[PDB]
Amino acid sequence: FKIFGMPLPLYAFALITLLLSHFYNALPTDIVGGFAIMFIIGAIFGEIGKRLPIFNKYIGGAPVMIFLVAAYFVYAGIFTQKEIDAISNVMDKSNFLNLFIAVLITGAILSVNRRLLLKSLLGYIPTILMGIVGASIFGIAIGLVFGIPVDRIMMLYVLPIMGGGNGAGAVPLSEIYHSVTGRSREEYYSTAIAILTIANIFAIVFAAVLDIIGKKHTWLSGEGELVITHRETAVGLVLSTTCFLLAYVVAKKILPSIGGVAIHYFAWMVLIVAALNASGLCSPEIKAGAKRLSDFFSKQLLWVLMVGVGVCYTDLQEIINAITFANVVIAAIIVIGAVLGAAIGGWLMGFFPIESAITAGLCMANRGGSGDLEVLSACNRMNLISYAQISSRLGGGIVLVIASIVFGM
Amino acid sequence: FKIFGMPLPLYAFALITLLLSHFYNALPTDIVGGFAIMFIIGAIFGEIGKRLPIFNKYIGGAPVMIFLVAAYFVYAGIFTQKEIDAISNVMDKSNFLNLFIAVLITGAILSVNRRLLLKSLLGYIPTILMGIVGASIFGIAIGLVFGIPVDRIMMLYVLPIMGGGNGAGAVPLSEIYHSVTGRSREEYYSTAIAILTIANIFAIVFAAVLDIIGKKHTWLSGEGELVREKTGQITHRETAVGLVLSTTCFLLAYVVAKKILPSIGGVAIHYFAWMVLIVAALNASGLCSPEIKAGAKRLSDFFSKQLLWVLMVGVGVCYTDLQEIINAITFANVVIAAIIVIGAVLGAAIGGWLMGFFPIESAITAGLCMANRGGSGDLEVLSACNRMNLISYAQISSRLGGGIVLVIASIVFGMM
Ligand SMILES: OC[C@H]1O[C@@H](O)[C@H](O)[C@@H](O)[C@@H]1O
Ligand SMILES: OC[C@H]1O[C@@H](O)[C@H](O)[C@@H](O)[C@@H]1O
Repeated sequence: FKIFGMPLPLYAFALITLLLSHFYNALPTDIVGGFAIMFIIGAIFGEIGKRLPIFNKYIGGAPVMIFLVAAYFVYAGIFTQKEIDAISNVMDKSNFLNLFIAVLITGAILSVNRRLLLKSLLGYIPTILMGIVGASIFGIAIGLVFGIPVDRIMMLYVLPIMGGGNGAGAVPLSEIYHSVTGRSREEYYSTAIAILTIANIFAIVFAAVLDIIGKKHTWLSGEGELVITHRETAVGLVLSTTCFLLAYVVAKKILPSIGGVAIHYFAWMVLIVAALNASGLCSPEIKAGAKRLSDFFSKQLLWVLMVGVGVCYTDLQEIINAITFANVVIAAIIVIGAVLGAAIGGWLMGFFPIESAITAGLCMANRGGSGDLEVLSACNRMNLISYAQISSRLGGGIVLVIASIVFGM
Repeated sequence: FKIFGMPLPLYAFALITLLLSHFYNALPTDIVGGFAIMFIIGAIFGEIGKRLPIFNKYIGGAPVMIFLVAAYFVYAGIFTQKEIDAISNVMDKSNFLNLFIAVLITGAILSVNRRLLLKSLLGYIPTILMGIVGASIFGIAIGLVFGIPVDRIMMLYVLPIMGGGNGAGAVPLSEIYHSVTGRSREEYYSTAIAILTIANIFAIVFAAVLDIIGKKHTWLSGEGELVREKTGQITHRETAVGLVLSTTCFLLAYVVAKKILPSIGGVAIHYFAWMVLIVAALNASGLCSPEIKAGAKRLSDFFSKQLLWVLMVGVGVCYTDLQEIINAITFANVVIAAIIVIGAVLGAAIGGWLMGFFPIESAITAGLCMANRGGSGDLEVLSACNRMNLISYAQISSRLGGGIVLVIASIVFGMM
């Protein structure tokens, strides 16, 4: 048998090396050192989670293993500080996370027809709002079951969960909280960041549950649907970065906010890439290159990404500081409110309920971009990255406008 | 026609974006921001270097353009501080340079037969020594033509040039200078780092000259070769496993050169040198199936053919301070340095010819790759003669051959 397309004997060589670097405490805190550890660790736990009987269900087993396992390694101090640093240097300083998402978006968007583009976006945004309504309705419902005043349910539970994640919700929602109340950002942030991560774990769990239910009741699922020389693949990489650059320059210095909403650079990228598709500036050869590149990331490096995601974007200590029976239940139900909210809305709009609940439901309640990858990898619908981003970025910018209003009153 | 396989209209989109990021001064100082700029800049100047007859000869011209051009952009302050930072963050903090070399080495070594491995290394090291001798003989010869005492020619000119580059020569040769003399490291380093970079530019130039001469006089050249069962399939997995092996092998080598076997004897073995022995061992062990062994090759191709232009943009930024060069571009140093390089060329040419290697390739691997700025240099040189597949050999000289210069140094320095 083979591991991660590596035969056992060979994997041993690497697994041995990992441990030599580990116990000798010798590791370069850079790309090389990072991918080295991440590839090996991800490989084993990927396979393990790929074949755990109960633990591996559908396709959403493999990644969730690496993801959760990696977090347990940080919390239990299993990683050394240099190892955490190496991985962190790849995910943040070097910023592999964005690149990864950037590659995906480009590859996913450049593969579809131009005619089909504008058809979706018009019916999608309403679905997102439908999800929020359900997220609020259920939250308040269960909230009063816990004897918790409505305002808090919206300010400390609903809004932050549906928020566009750490940078997009906790970073700015604490800012709006301080601007309107005057109370410390920390007071809010700490509670928000903690609870949103709880829900993020539920989102990833229900993503696999809807997968099972989707393949059990085909009528609800769309089965992954809502509605060449290297040079070609290399050009895909160029377009992935260059498109992200443009979007960045737009959200920072040109068109940071269209109106009362602040448009996150990833949201612009979607409109930039989509525009680039419709412009047909990219030949079908190149448009494939972007697809093929996207595959390489989503199929080879997905395990690696999870090792990084389970390290940086999952502080298990802060979760524990808020894992009172109350928060665990309240948070979960809010997520289910989002599921049913986006399911109903999408069904009415013409989308498949299962995919609608993931893209316009779970992808809202998750920890934004890091979250989307965590969720989408759990339902094996990684090809919906583009949609997931709309909710986390644009749909996140929506939560802010709503937040100011609710916070104000 | 197409700028880096991109039609002119599309390239415009990117080239426009680059300039928007530039003038608005908005750029993420990370991988994404880096590759974005590097890909675009490299693309145009890559094409341009090749297009001009005088500017480019054969396939040699493309990289040297990006390389030199990129340095001129830093010196002339054409790049913004954030842009230099972005590129620097990719090359150093993120350490793309090593990865790149790591991928190459792995792909090059895992492609050859196991029987053929040990045949070369035994005849190579002597050739390196032959190159040094010629590098010293010529240096002293021209040195006395400039009325410069021999000791200095060896301490401030020869040794540092042949040194294993910045980290390997200037960083440690100034250390040996201070241990034996007692005089400041700066005094040495500043002069050494300056002059070695001068020679590094000559090395890259003669690499293309030997290319022309090699294809003009085929008898001297091996056409990419120093020395005179079947893949069934390729999977990304297979290519992906190549990437794993590239990193995991570098890790092991690193753990060996730091905590296990830093120095075999009087020589300190740089981690890259170990990697060569680790990968070579891994080949002979056959732990990797031919499918995987190809994956490493294919991965190597992707870097050496797609990302080579990108690398140069980074190499021309970080590892080429044009201001310190100017601080030592006296007619004297320019000439003395150049001739030392030519001494290395002829030294490694003669030696290799006697050992059984092709003179042209021998002069590049055991000659110019010694006098260059180590690893950054090898890539600069090997891309100039289009013999990128000799990375493995170039590394032996820059790392192991560099560890040799140190032992020699302590003796010469001690002698005073
Ligand atoms: O739903 C239409 C299309 O949208 C794209 O963004 C996704 O990448 C495809 O999987 C999907 O077919
Ligand atoms: O010279 C023998 C072989 O050495 C390897 O390291 C190179 O990658 C090959 O190009 C060459 O054929």
